[PDB]
Amino acid sequence: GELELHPPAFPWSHGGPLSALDHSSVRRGFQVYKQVCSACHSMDYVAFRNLIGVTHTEAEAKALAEEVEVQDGPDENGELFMRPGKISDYFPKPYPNPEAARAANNGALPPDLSYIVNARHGGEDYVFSLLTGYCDPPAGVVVREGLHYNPYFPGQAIGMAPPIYNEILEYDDGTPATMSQIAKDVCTFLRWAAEPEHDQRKRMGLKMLLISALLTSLLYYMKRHKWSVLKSRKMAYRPPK
Amino acid sequence: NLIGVTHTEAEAKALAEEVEVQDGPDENGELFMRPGKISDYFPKPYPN
Amino acid sequence: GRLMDRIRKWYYNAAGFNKYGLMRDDTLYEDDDVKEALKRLPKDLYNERMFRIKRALDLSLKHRILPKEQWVKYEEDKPYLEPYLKEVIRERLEREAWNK
Amino acid sequence: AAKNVVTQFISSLSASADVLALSKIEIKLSDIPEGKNVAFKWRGKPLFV
Amino acid sequence: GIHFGNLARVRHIITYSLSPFEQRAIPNIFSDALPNVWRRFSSQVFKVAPPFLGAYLLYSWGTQEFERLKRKNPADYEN
Amino acid sequence: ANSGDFGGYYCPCHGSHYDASGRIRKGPAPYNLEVPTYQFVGDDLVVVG
Amino acid sequence: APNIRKSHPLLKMINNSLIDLPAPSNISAWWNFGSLLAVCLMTQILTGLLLAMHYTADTSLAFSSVAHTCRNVQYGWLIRNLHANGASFFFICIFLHIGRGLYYGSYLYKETWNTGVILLLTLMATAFVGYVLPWGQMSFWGATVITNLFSAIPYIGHTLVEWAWGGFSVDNPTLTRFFALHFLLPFAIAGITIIHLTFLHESGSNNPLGISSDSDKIPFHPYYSFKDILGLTLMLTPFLTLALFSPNLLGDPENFTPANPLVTPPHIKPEWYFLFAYAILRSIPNKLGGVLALAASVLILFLIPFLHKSKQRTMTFRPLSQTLFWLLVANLLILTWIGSQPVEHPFIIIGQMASLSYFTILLILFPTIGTLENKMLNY
Amino acid sequence: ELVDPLTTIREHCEQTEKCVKARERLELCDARVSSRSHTEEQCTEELFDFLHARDHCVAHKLFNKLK
Amino acid sequence: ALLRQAYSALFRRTSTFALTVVLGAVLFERAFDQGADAIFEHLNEGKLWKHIKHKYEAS
Ligand code: HEC
Ligand code: HEM
Ligand code: HEM
Ligand SMILES: COC(=O)CNC(=O)CCC/C=C\NC(=O)c1ccc(Cc2ccc(I)cc2)cc1
Ligand SMILES: CCCCCCCCO[C@@H]1O[C@H](CO)[C@@H](O)[C@H](O)[C@H]1O
Ligand SMILES: CCCCCCCCO[C@@H]1O[C@H](CO)[C@@H](O)[C@H](O)[C@H]1O
Ligand code: FES
Repeated sequence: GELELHPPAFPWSHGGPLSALDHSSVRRGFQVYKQVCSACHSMDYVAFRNLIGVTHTEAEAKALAEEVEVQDGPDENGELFMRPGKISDYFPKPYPNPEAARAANNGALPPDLSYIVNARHGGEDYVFSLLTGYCDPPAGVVVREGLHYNPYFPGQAIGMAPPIYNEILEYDDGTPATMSQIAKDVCTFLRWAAEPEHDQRKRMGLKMLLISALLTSLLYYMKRHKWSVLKSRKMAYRPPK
Repeated sequence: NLIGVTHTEAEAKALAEEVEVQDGPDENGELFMRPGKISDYFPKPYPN
Repeated sequence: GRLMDRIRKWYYNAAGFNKYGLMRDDTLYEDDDVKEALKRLPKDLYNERMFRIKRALDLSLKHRILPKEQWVKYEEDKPYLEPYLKEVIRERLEREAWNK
Repeated sequence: AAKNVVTQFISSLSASADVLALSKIEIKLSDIPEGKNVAFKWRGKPLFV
Repeated sequence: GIHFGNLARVRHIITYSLSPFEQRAIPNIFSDALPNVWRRFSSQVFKVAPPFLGAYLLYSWGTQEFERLKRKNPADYEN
Repeated sequence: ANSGDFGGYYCPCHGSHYDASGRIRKGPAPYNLEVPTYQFVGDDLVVVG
Repeated sequence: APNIRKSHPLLKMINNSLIDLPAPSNISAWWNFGSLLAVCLMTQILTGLLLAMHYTADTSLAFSSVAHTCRNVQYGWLIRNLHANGASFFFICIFLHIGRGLYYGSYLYKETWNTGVILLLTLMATAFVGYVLPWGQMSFWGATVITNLFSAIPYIGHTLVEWAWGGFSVDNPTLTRFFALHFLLPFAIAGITIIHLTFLHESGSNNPLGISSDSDKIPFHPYYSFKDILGLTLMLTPFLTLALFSPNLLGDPENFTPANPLVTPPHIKPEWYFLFAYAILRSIPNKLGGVLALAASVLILFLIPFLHKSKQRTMTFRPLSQTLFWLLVANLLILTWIGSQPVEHPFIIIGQMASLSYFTILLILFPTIGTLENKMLNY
Repeated sequence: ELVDPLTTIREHCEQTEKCVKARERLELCDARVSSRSHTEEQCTEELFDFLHARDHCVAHKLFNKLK
Repeated sequence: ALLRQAYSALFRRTSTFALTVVLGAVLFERAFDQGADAIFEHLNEGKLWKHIKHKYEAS
């Protein structure tokens, strides 16, 4: 398919060079990940402790992390045993290895979504449209059995079944679980998940621009000041005659 | 490592085939046992 | 013909080294021959070339040029070195071909 | 002396000894319908069937 | 390592300059500064811009011609 | 695989076009794809070594 | 005796090369890049160590260590950013530092120049290996294509590559030895930089007018030390602005996917500073040709000093050359762009042309315009 | 039963001229192609052109209504 | 005159010049930080965890 459809530019609440993530849309996005994506998509570089001070309280996270049984060990006999989760564990893999996942998704591998937002040309803009944009193949296009059409996805034959539909879950903050409202929140989460610093990164940026403005000017003075001597200088050639 | 030092190439192949090693995962993601190749290290008698 | 002559004049105003008060031969790159030539310059002609440059340099440092009325004019440009140089070169050419 | 110590050190860079034996492959021509291609993790680099 | 003194032979040149504290930070920003910032821009934009503009064009053409060759020509399907 | 002007292959790195025989047809590439010494065994099976 | 700034076998140096150093009273801002490049180097090395203190050169952990470094190390993330981009800012600076030299013919200071070239060559190589450490998809496929370049040489070809990879294909041994390389090379740059500068100090700096400057020189300090601290902050602003406000602008995202020796990505582009090369290698449709064209595309710098025909040193006074110079610059800008584009029409032909024109402006149009010019001054 | 501001505005936009103009071009492509077998043509292009104009529009408003 | 008093008791003695940049910077930091933090927490009202905090911080 020598041709491809590129996505548009939604005005994410945090798009601006001074705009922090929407720490609420993130808490939600998460829920969306935890209650929907975390059944096929791994999040290996994120962990429950990361949530603290960002979207959840310490107490919440503990409980959050305890809703899962992890594999620790060996014990004293040398047996691997299950145990409740601690804030120090990372988000659980839905499969034991890519070989497995593939087999449970028709040979297709649902990629870990930690850095996904930064690994696809378009970022949260693309991830949004893929989620929402699912539709019927136009005239003359036959999508292999097991694959669904999606104009936004390269090749238009995506192995991912449309993951969201109104009310598919229900936010605890009382928010209209419309398809997009979710896709907006989950895409917003992915961002945080992909570069948690984001906030502190832009805050510094500001500070930098401010010092950098002041300091650059202050030096434009001291450079000229000293140089003045050579710029104002005047010379004359006075031979003997 | 035995080859060229204490045993012939042939012998080692056989020697190493006297053991079943744990390779994998396969196509479904299951670990499966398979005969030993000269490239395996001597087997641990315990898992840890 | 009178083409190369109306061409040269253009190029001359084009290079624009006059804007700095520098004669044609003030801007010459100083290889070994030039160096030699410059040493043969009559006391004054040299002290004069000197000023012109130390003045041009002072300009380039200030980022300014000479007011229109002080620029060198294509026909008033004195080739004070060209002769001394062609001699150095002529001289050298000899030593070289003679060493065979 | 010099020639041998350089030789020595220089082959330190070339392939190791833990560079495997090779040759192994299981394939069901049936899993591949007509007109398609598939990648197999073979001896280091891909293998098209 | 000393270069100051052995440089060149200069004769009859007088120079006067003033302490920095006696003169201005940056003077005549308008009666002298800008009007020169311009001159420069003027004299040089005609040697520089040309080829740059020349590129710009070529870039757009190449790009526009490529995106054009991606579209489909009906004359292949009106049969 | 499944791209190019020769219904076979294409290498996006510097644009070499390979056909269904893996033979090099267009691009900077200079030699045809290496072929492994292999053999068939049954109805729908096959192995190399 | 007298002062302890000219007789101390150490202090004398910082004073003999950084304070009393005689400098043309008129060098511009295109002379600043010198220092910046230096500050650039020393700076990369710092972020570099800091980083190396958390990386782990081994295919099965390379990628993850870089992420852990970003996510778990205090300010780690920032520290990467500065390093990752410093590289660019570096290449940028070096690029002007080279153009500055071309325009004002600093290349007449042969030794000071040739070293420069070597320096470039090393920086180029250096960045190459660094880029592979994060073991991403590009990292890999880059490491796989670039090294493969030597396989163009006949006989010792295929064989030379083996050392490189340390195997029969890119794997761990490659990664780890690259990390060694990367850790080491910078220092070599810092070393040659010393020769570079040391050669320059026999002749003094060149200058915009292209004529003797003995007639008036000034102490590096405080004239240029101040001019430079400013220059540094004027360039530092954008570079920080990117690494703080748009970290990934210059960076390909495909490299956020762990290397897969089984799938070469569809949209493959090297980082910007290698595009022009890339374009040329892709312009000639022949393994060897492309390599050779490439090899010369940079190795040509060694010739610039013998392709000088003008009786004057700088272009300041040679409008013709000037236009040809800017034509060359732009010519380069294109080649880069072309590298950013896939192998298809019109691009292929455009690439092919631009290359021809690049090589031609350097090998024939400059020496030719240069001569002509002289005759128009009547020399 | 609630309404996803998306499908509501996806409607509204399909009215903009740009949309219809392309919407029609497709309608037509779809027709000639669906009613003919031993072809080659595909109505992807036409479709994109559509989705492109449509969604672009959706993009300007959608987020106003989302929380 | 402030500048004079300045030049006399500060910028003159190289010893006190320094002593100023120190006690000086100090204040600058303390102050600057506050501002930027404020200019920032303000441009992002109700989006920072510091703002959402009370909806779960059982207190
Ligand atoms: C039913 C398993 C399943 C669930 C649950 C699921 N996905 Fe996926 N997803 C997949 C599969 C399969 C692919 C791989 C598609 C391919 O490469 O053919 C995939 C791929 C992706 C991709 C893009 C891959 C690419 O190459 O562009 C993204 C982005 C993604 N999923 C996001 C999500 C989000 C967000 C959710 C949760 C709100 C979600 N998925 C839930 C199965 C699922
Ligand atoms: C790490 C590499 C390099 C560093 C840090 C470096 C640094 C410097 C410094 C400090 C200067 C003196 C100030 C100046 O003129 O800018 C200098 C001068 C010079 N460098 Fe480099 N350089 C590097 C690479 C190069 C390269 C790649 C070239 C070109 C092949 C080069 C050619 C020169 C020349 C010609 C000069 C003379 C300056 C003049 O014309 O007065 N340098 N360099
Ligand atoms: C010579 C100047 C240097 C240049 C031009 C440079 C450039 C780079 C490049 C291109 C990368 C890949 C960056 C990325 O992942 O996007 C990198 C990675 C790395 N470099 Fe350097 N580097 C330099 C010096 C060094 C030094 C001196 C060290 C320390 C010995 C170092 C340590 C590292 C480490 C740890 C990485 C891997 C982690 C990472 O990718 O962030 N580098 N460097
Ligand atoms: C910063 O590292 C990179 O950009 C490397 N990564 C890539 O190139 C990613 C894509 C890999 C595919 C093709 N690359 C090339 O054809 C390519 C060709 C020449 C060069 C310049 C270069 C040569 C030797 C040497 I030694 C160094 C450079 C660089 C890249
Ligand atoms: C009493 C000493 C306490 C030291 C605590 C170190 C914790 C660092 O706390 C820092 O505070 C900053 C506030 O501007 C945030 O922006 C940073 O993200 C955070 O890491
Ligand atoms: C000054 C002392 C120099 C020491 C030189 C000794 C060179 C070692 O010689 C080595 O001997 C081995 C055994 O046969 C061979 O296998 C190696 O190929 C050979 O390089
Ligand atoms: S490696 Fe395939 S085209 Fe170059």
